[PDB]
Amino acid sequence: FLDVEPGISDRMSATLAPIGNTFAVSAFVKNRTAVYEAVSQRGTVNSN
Amino acid sequence: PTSMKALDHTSIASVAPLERGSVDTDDRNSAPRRGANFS
Amino acid sequence: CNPEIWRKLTAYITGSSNRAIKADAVGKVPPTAILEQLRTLAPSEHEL
Amino acid sequence: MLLPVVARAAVPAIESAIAATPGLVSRIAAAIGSKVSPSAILAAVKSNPVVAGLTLAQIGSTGYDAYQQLLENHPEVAEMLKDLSFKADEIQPDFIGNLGQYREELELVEDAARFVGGMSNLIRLRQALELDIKYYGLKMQLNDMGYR
Amino acid sequence: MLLPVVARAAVPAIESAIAATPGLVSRIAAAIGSKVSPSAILAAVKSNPVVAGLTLAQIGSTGYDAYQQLLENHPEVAEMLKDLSFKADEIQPDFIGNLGQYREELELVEDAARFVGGMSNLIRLRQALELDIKYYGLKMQLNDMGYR
Amino acid sequence: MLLPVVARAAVPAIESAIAATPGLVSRIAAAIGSKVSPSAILAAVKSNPVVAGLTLAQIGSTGYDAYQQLLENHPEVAEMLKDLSFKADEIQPDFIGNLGQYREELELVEDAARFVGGMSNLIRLRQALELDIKYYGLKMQLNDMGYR
Repeated sequence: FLDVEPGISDRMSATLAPIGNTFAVSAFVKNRTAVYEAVSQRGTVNSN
Repeated sequence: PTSMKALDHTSIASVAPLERGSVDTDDRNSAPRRGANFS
Repeated sequence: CNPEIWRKLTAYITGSSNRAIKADAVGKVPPTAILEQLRTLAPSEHEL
Repeated sequence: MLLPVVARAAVPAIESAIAATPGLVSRIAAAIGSKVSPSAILAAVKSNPVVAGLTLAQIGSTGYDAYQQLLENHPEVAEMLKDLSFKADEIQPDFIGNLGQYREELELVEDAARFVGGMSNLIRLRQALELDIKYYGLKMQLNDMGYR
Repeated sequence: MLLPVVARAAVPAIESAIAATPGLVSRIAAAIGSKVSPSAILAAVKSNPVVAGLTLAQIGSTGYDAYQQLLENHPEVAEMLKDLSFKADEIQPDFIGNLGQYREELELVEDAARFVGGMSNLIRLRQALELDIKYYGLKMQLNDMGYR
Repeated sequence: MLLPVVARAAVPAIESAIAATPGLVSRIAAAIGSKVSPSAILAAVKSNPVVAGLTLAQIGSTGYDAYQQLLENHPEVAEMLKDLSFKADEIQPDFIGNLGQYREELELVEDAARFVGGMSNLIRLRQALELDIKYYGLKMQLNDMGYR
């Protein structure tokens, strides 16, 4: 048998509720591209 | 154990007081002042 | 009256030297920060 | 009474000093005001901690060790013991007037102190200036290499 | 007040150094700025920890032990004591320029470092290559047997 | 700074050894790169734990327990000291070299192996650095002509 233990789920899910907001994957890629823009400063053909 | 070391070495944004003073008073203890005698 | 000193610290606050910044990707820079650098750019003997 | 942890070290320490020379036995008998017999004072030491301390003040050679350890396990006597044992420090005739001349001077330091910061800083800053010039060059050069 | 735990070790340590040679007694009297009499400085040591430290700097032979133990029980003086006791390290005339030549070189290491990983890794990887060839054979053979 | 707890462990250890024989000056200068004098090397120990750990392992009569004490008291130096001290075990004629001695080494390879790639890749990379410099220039020139 495996016992489900309510409220531990609800402490954990109380924690991850804010987490799931700010770590969404859609927000990483807007972070990356913004880096690749600042970093290059130069024609693409070069640098391989 | 978690290491908080790196986060420990920091500087605070400096600023200059308009009227300088009160500097060496950071740590001192004046021991109490007595009352007058009574009659 | 000096044209650079207004570029250099808008490079810092906006983060972007040579290119436009989108509307979403807008970071946050604390006020005491930009002060720290303006100290080096336009130095003075009066902090006020 | 006296705590054992102390007494263990204390008793033989005193007894050793007694066996070293008799001249101390008469002294402690006078100060503590106890019977001159070495067996008597040794009976008193065990009885009161305050008494135990005054004895260890009379003999500082071998005895200083236990005394401190007595002081640890008994913060109580620490105040009382400090009072009963006291000697006026002989003052030099010149001293107080000799201090009068530094009034002008110390007030000068504290003007410099407040400006810089805590006294610790000023002692540092003073060294930084007194420091050899090359070092200013050295530090400039590491910054030239892009080190910070 | 000097803490007893320290003082227990500290006092006889100093007293021993005094009894060893008189020449130190005059020195510490100068540095601490205390009455030249051996009884005087010993009265000062007990009074202030900062003073106790400067004495133990003057005598490092036998005294280094207590000093560290003083440093433990008093993190407070640690800052202040470090400042009062200082000596400018004599710099070699060649040094700063001699360092200027390594600018080219260190920047080369840090290019190799970042690639590999932390500096610790690169020191390892360097050894792995410098390592004798047979070992590569050895490891291959254990994998031939099935060992991983 | 060097922890005071381990300080009282290391300093008498290294000093007693230095005074035991002058020959130990060869170890300090070889790895650590400390100055020639016995006094300056002592200051290096006090300054840095990594430096200290390489002082403890090098002088081995009294040192081991002291060295292990340093380890725990300042655990960051673990990865550094264990690595910066490595001695190649040469070769065993017999098949069963095993982990007896070679344990530390066959571990070392795998880290290097893991990073680069399959075990083959490293041995390849091993050779590429062993190749005469010229071959690099060759590959570059045959690239220059537009061959790849």
